[PDB]
Amino acid sequence: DPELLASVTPFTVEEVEALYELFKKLSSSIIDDGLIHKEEFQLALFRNRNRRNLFADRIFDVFDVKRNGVIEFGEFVRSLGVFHPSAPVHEKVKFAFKLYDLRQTGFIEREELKEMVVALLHESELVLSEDMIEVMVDKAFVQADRKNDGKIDIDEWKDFVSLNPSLIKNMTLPYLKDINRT
Amino acid sequence: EGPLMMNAFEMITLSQGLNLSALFDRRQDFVKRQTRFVSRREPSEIIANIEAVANSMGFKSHTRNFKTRLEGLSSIKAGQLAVVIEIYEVAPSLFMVDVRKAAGETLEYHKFYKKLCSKLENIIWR
Ligand SMILES: [Ca+2]
Ligand SMILES: [Ca+2]
Repeated sequence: DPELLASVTPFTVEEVEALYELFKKLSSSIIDDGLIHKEEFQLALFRNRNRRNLFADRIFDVFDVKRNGVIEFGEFVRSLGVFHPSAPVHEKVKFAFKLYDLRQTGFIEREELKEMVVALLHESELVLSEDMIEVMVDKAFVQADRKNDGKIDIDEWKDFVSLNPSLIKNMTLPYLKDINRT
Repeated sequence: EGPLMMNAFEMITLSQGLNLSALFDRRQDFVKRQTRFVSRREPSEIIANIEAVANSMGFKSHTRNFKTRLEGLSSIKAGQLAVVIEIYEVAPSLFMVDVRKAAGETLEYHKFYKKLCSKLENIIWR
């Protein structure tokens, strides 16, 4: 299984086994069941098991490939493989796209961008007017929406990111190479 | 010349929800405070004000391009805080000031940020 996992991901056997040590920590913090549930995930990211956040919900949801409400070790390793420095960049691009498509519409809707921008402000404890938020949403959206049709599609997103590669900066954990030593 | 442009998609990458570095922490005893604010004042003026307050608080400051590096001059280790501050234009008259800890103790950092903001309450926007 560590050998099977290592063969479907950029990780080696020794790396998968190192990640298992981490998973054991993350998955045992509230209910020790070899699974990570929403509250255990909020605890690992925020050090507050009760802190709700749109982006963490989106990450959690994408990690949960089995759509069963939890992250098993297999789900955990397969998804983290995408954050490896050596994962193909197009996988990184499509993972971010999936995160931002809040309600699985197949596009990044304009109101989905807006909801994200509001959540970011809320998260940061910043207070801005509706008009100001609109200017911010509009500038980004008109630029990504190449074809001028009112939605953002995968190919438009791919081109947008090719023009600003730092948009997927979060999509690399540049020390998934140094996990053995950790 | 001005601060780097940060469009809405760039801004959202700031979220603690999207950055999974925290899962790899070994020791974390404390909860992250939000250390960011927005302002409408001219960027060069934001910088000068941040430099002035920091100097009076016992920090050595070095600015390159709307990015400032602050180092504590205290002779006592807990006070040897390192901090980086960058300004980004998020909208034509709206600038975000993002404050980050480069080194030092979290609780000392939080104390610092609180004190900084109380000295700068004028430049901070609603
Ligand atoms: Ca669990
Ligand atoms: Ca489009």
